[PDB]
Parts: sequence; C-alpha cells; structure tokens
Amino acid sequence: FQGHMLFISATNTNAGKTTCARLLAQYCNACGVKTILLKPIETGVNDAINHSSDAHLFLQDNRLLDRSLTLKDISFYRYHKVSAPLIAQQEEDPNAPIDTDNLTQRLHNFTKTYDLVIVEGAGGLCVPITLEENMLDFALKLKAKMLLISHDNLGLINDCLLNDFLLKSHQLDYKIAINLKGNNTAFHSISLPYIELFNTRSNNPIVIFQQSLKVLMSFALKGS
Amino acid sequence: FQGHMLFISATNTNAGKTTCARLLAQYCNACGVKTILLKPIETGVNDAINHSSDAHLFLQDNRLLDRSLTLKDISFYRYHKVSAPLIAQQEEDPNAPIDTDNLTQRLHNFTKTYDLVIVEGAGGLCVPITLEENMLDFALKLKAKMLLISHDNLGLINDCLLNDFLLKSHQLDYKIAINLKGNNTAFHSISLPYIELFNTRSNNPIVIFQQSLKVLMSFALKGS
Ligand SMILES: [Mg+2]
Ligand SMILES: [Mg+2]
Ligand SMILES: [Mg+2]
Ligand SMILES: [Mg+2]
Repeated sequence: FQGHMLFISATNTNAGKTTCARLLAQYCNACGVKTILLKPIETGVNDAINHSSDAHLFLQDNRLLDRSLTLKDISFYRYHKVSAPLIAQQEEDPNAPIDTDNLTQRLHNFTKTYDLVIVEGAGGLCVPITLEENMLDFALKLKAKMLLISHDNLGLINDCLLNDFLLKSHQLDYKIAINLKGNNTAFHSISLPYIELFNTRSNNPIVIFQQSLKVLMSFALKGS
Repeated sequence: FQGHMLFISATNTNAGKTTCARLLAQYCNACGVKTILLKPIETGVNDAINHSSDAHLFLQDNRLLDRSLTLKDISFYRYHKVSAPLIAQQEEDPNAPIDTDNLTQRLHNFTKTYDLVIVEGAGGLCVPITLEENMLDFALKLKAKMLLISHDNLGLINDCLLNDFLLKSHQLDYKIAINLKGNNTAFHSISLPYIELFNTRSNNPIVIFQQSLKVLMSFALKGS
C-alpha cells in the first residue's frame, strides 16, 4: 500500500501532541520507517516574528529527510488568533473557509514518499474547522488511524473516557496514550489504579505514551 | 409531583460546581422555591481537621432551612484520597462498594420536603463510582435533570462539546452552563464567538451560568 497516516489529537491544547509526535517520528525514523510530521492547521502563530511554532519544529525534524521542505509544504492554514480554527478563519480570512477536501489530497500525497505520515490536529477532537467539520471529522475524511494524547494531571480519567466514548462511537482505529512526566509520581498513586482496572475491562486499553513507542509504531503501520 | 432533582456535574473538578450550585440554590430559595444542596460522595476530605468541604459549605446554607441537618444527612460516602470515588473506596473502604440504589432512595426522600433537590457529583460525567457505574449512570438512575458546569478557559469549546456528545447520546434533559469570571474578557473574544454560532445551530444551547439563573431554575422545575 502507500504510506500509512496517523492523526494526533489530544484531550487539551498543551497536552503533548507536538512533543509526542516528534518523539514517535524520531523512533520510527530510527527504526527505518520513513516518517514525516505535518501540521496542516495552526492557530496562535506569527511567522514574521517567531519560528518556534509546531510547524517550525516539524520542519526542522523533517529536513533531516528532505532539505527542500519549507513551512508552506507542511502547514497550510495559519492564523494569528488563539482560538478554534473556524473562528480564526472567520475573523482573519473570511473569504477562505478551510478546505478539508484539498487538505485530504495534500496529506495523502505524502503517502507516496513516506512510510508514515503523522498529522497533528489543533485543539481537541471537537474543535471546529468549518461550520460543518471538526477535527474528528477531518480525521475520518483522511481515513487515518487516531492517536489521542492525554495529559497526566488530575482529571485525566474523565478526559480520557469522554474521548473514548466519542471515538468508539465512530468508525476509526484509535489509541489513547497518556503523556506522563517523570517528576509526576502522583499519577501512579491517583490515576493509574483506574487505568489498570479499565484496561482489564476494555478491549482498547489506555496506554502510557513513554512506555508505548514500539506498540504505537506497530499500531500506526498495521493492516491496510 | 414531589420535588424536582437537578444533578450538577462539570467539565472538570474545580470548574465551579459547588459555587454555582450554591448561587442557584440561593436564587431558588429567594424566589420561594425551597431548595436543598446535597453532596452524596466526596473525595479529598478530612472532616476531623477541616470543615470547608463541599458538604460543609452546603450544610451551612442548608441550615437556613433546617437547623437539625448534620453533615451525615447530606453526604454519605466520604474519603481522604484525592482520586475518583471508585479508587478511594477500593483503597479506604474495600468492603463497602458505593451503593447507588441506597443513595437513590436517600436523595429521593428529600423530594418530600423540598421543591428542588440539588445533587452535586464529584469529578466529571465519566468519573467511576463503582465497577459498573459512573457519575452519569448515577444521574440516570436518579432520573434527575442535568446541569453541567464548564470552565471559562481556553479549551472550553472542546470540553463542552465532548460532554454534549455524551449527554445527547443518553436519555436525560440537560443544560451546559459556562462559569464565567468577570476578570475574564478573553472569553468574549476567543470562545464566545463559537458559542454563539453553536447556539444558532443547536436545539440545546450552551449558556453562561451568570446570565442564566432564571432559566436554570425554570429548567430544573419544568414538567414532571
Ligand atoms: Mg500547543
Ligand atoms: Mg502542538
Ligand atoms: Mg472541587
Ligand atoms: Mg465541588
């Protein structure tokens, strides 16, 4: 087949999508699985002044595989506003609704040249892109598998389960992975006991990202 | 009929359930709608040393209607652990799984003496109480209407919509209300534009709690 595609969403902005995506792509590349990082939509940016956005960090990693890549090759809709993409678009670019059909074509083109195409969303699954589509809808259009990154703070149980409920209600392969900090041992006392119980009782377990690079690469590449 | 019952859940712990519940009960009581505040399950407490838990604050308000109330009349399962109730129960009281049938009876008894019985949950909708039941399941057993309090920070759109999706998928009347801080005008710039759009497109709109005391009292009391 052409390259596999993995969408990365999260419980929350700042949960760890970009960090975990970069660590996963680094691992995949080190294993000989040629992997590109894309950020098709990004808010809260000012490219004239700042070169540390998600798409910039992705570009730096990606140029280890293709020196010719530029920011516009890997990120397509970029806004100054810190808001959902739909709202930034309506305010900053009212004449140009985000075209997810076009994005689906651009992203799928990278499956020609890469074994794995990692696509970071913005915000969370329900975050609106257009009047009709949210980030989950975009992932469904892409026919990507899904990796949902969770925070490791109090309340992760609820956040993970709300996303589990939404994901299991739609027709896509997914995994939920906790982005665990190593100074955080409260996790192991407070939340982990329930993650363990849940995993005995669920066919799709919640994993810890940092323990799961091999299984997540396997997940991303499996099947058609 | 006997008194109505309103369950109060949230996007997150610390979202505002207790503050908003107390403000709603105060408003209801001031309007002649006799209203009790209950906290059947509470974690993170130490009643030997601290008298500022949710059940304590509820008790103070409630004693304006019944001097005879004590903490044990309004809160039934209390744990030291900061965790989901299921986990606190397994650790601190392994022989006594939380009995939601018993809680349903105790809570419904207050519908004899009150026009409105407000029941604050713990944690979020998906937070586990027993191996089989979460907070939403408990609310469904209670046949309560639901008020879900949202935080007013970045990411509220996603959190509200994840809860909307879960709630609209089950057979209960609900409202989602944002607990807005008055020093927060970023809300109006960043999130409100989407709340407005959503509300044009949804039969069940997301409201701002502070604007909505009358409509929420109406909601709580309507119908059977
Ligand atoms: Mg971010
Ligand atoms: Mg990011
Ligand atoms: Mg609290
Ligand atoms: Mg509370």
